[PDB]
Amino acid sequence: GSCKGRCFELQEVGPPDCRCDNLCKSYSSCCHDFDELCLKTARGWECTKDRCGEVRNEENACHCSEDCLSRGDCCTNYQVVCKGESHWVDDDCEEIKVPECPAGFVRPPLIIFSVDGFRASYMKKGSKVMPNIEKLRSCGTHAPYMRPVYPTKTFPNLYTLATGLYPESHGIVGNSMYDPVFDASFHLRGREKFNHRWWGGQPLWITATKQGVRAGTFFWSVSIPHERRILTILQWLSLPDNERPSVYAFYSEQPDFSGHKYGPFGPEMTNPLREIDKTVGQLMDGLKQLRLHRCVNVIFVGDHGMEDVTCDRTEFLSNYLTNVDDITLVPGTLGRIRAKSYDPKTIIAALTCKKPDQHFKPYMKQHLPKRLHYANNRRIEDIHLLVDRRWHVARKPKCFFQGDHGFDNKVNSMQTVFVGYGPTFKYRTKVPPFENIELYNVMCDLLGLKPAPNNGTHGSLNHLLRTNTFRPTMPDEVSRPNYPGIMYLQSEFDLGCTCDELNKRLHTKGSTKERHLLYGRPAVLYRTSYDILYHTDFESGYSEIFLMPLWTSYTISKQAEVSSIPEHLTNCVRPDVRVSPGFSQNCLAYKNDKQMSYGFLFPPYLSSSPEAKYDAFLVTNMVPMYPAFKRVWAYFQRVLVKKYASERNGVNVISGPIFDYNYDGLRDTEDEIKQYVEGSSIPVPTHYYSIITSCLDFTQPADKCDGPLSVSSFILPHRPDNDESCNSSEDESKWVEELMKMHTARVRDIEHLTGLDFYRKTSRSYSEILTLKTYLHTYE
Ligand SMILES: *[C@@H]1O[C@H](CO)[C@@H](O[C@@H]2O[C@H](CO)[C@@H](O[C@@H]3O[C@H](CO[C@H]4O[C@H](CO)[C@@H](O)[C@H](O)[C@@H]4O)[C@@H](O)[C@H](O)[C@@H]3O)[C@H](O)[C@H]2NC(C)=O)[C@H](O)[C@H]1NC(C)=O
Ligand SMILES: CN(c1nc(-c2ccc(F)cc2)cs1)c1c(CCNC(=O)c2ccc3[nH]c(=O)oc3c2)nc2ccc(C3CCN(S(C)(=O)=O)CC3)nn12
Ligand SMILES: [Ca+2]
Ligand SMILES: [Zn+2]
Ligand SMILES: [Zn+2]
Repeated sequence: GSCKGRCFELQEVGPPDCRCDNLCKSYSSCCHDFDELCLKTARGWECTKDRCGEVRNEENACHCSEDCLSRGDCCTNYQVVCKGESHWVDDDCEEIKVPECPAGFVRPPLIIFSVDGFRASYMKKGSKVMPNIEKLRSCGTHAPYMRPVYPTKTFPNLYTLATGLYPESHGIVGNSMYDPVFDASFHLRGREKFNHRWWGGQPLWITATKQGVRAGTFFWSVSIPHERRILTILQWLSLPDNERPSVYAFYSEQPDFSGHKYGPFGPEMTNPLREIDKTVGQLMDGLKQLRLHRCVNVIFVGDHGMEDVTCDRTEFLSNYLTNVDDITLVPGTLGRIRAKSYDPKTIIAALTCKKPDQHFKPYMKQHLPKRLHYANNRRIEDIHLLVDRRWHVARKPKCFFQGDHGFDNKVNSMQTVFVGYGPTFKYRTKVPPFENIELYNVMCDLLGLKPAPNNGTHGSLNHLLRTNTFRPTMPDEVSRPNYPGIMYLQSEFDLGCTCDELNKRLHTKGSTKERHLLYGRPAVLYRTSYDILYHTDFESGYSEIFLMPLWTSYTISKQAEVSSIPEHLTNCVRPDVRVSPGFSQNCLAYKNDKQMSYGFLFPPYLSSSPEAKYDAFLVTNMVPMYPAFKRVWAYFQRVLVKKYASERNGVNVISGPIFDYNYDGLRDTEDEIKQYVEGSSIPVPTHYYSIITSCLDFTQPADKCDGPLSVSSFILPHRPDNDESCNSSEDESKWVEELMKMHTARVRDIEHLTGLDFYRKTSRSYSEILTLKTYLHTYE
């Protein structure tokens, strides 16, 4: 019943046996002598000239003896003080082309150094405040920042780091949660969070174990000091090959904790940060003693950022809801609302655009921006509040706290850090910002593990690594397009559409692709049947199942001209002579549908001539749109496409419908579609997307780009009102573009939602294209 020889053992035991592992305290299950033998502090964590060559005294926190290296329990500065060696930080960056490991090491180990609440902008503090972290960043591979998941809270983000999955898929949807199946709640404080039932997916430590790669315990009882956590990792690395883990995690509650008290603005954040840097230097000094500093891959990574949030900036739901004791609220930098043991429609309405200075917005979770991927889990309440940065929402009525996090993950203040350092990482390399969902695959790559299915795009971060085992390959196209000729007469069509001889070579099976499909046809990766339709100004992939385009592709040059829709073509809808009446929409559906109207994917505002404009009124270019949404879409088409073309030296636009009625972020099947236009087989999209591509080199036009591409995309909610936009009663120039920015999207998001694969034909490497597809334009 003792921890003698068992401190931070990788075994777990009992009862009636008592434990000595990293989490024995959190279960109050340690042996009588744990704190004595395992949580030692005597003589601190640094050697002194005095202690060099001491006979081992087991009561010291760490040792300065000749045997200390054999056990890996030296003070981290032992060789510096007692062998005339240099601190790691004081050594010059030297490139590590190959892993340089002690005898018996079969792979380079991975150490994940996770820091809680470490905002990206903290890195600017410099080698003055943080020399060790600055060396890792400079010598190794780093990003300017790493995007967390939503909500930007510890437990969702740390588990996303571990699994490569969105909170909705791994299950840890918040620091606080209620699961209606368990009829139980998850809390930061308590033992409940230790129950495995909450934790889905497959975290790295499990992935590694299943594939015969031993893992260190990632979790550390809060009582264990950081120096001890580092020393434990170093002792573990000192173990024989058949006991030694290949993957380790250190975790620090800082600088988060100080961020809460001080805020990210505090000049007093420097001390916390300097502590962290010290811990890093201890780790690197430690590795250097053990001859592991050119062997181990080190990842320095945060879980989220920190914002200035004071208790005076608090919205109270009681000031909006007159029935506030009928609801439970997960409060703070977000809101999640639920009935206590109640009508969500009147709740939302009562929370919508009530006050000028309203610092939150209510959403049914399916209406939240799709980039957040925050809906598909029974643990996520139907009603959600997006709270403005710097604010809080509480249920009912100086501060102790001055900082917090949890906000929308595109907010600057929420951004966090990534540094990769070691033989497998690149030397002195800066990489673009990326999302934390991508890291799991990398960590698997760094350990030679086959990753479990996750939300990362494997390959999109190959550019971080000197050597990558994984080679991404484009998916095979499943459905082939038809390329139909003019194979129907006008008189054959009876659609119910009003619209006021010519030599017919019109549906130009030529020139179009070259000027309107710049990056290849989208591959359809599901089994369906569709037709490629050509026109002077646009090309489309028309679905015969959904009776509208899956994608509409067109290029608008810098100097493109914008025209209006004439009075005589306002209600013009024309039949296509390449597609049968049966596989066409009809106007009667819309004239019968009191709520639903129609718009066009290719805009009639950007036709290249009066003649070409008639093709924009084809029934095959038509899609169901609520009047409310047409305000948005029309403004996009008439004003904003032109503006983007003007700013970016031409744009290629790929627009289309999205069906996600079950809000799983994935292309609906026909069966999952829950709304059609009245009395028709024509489905109503939940969203409309556009992918706006151009040359990164803006001195080259979009259609004549010889190099990297620039992308911006959105997934607009197809809503019957504009209640989401509080200034929607004003001119569209005052609110539409802001709505679109809120609903910015990765191409990869659109791919999940459509089952299309974009950018198949380019001059760029496929891994670069994966990077392009993972890009998110944030407007922050
Ligand atoms: C983010 O990545 C997630 C993981 O790849 C994606 O979730 C997966 O989504 C698919 C399709 O909806 C599901 O596939 C079905 O799986 C069932 C049962 O097998 C799996 O069951 C559990 C579910 O928790 C899973 O964890 C196990 O690994 C099992 O393999 C099959 O019977 C069906 O035929 C079908 O294949 C996956 O279950 C699901 N996995 C997880 C872990 O969520 C998610 O779609 C991605 N999100 C986006 C937006 O792309
Ligand atoms: C989730 N988590 C931890 N994750 C890692 C980790 C993950 C991936 C990496 F690449 C590196 C490291 C290490 S520890 C975790 C924690 C962290 C504790 N924080 C807080 O309590 C906290 C900190 C700051 C906050 N600010 C704020 O507003 O709220 C804050 C909260 N604690 C625990 C406890 C238990 C677990 C479980 C994970 C799942 N396993 S399982 C079933 O897979 O074996 C069980 C343990 N987990 N955890
Ligand atoms: Ca779906
Ligand atoms: Zn955190
Ligand atoms: Zn915090």
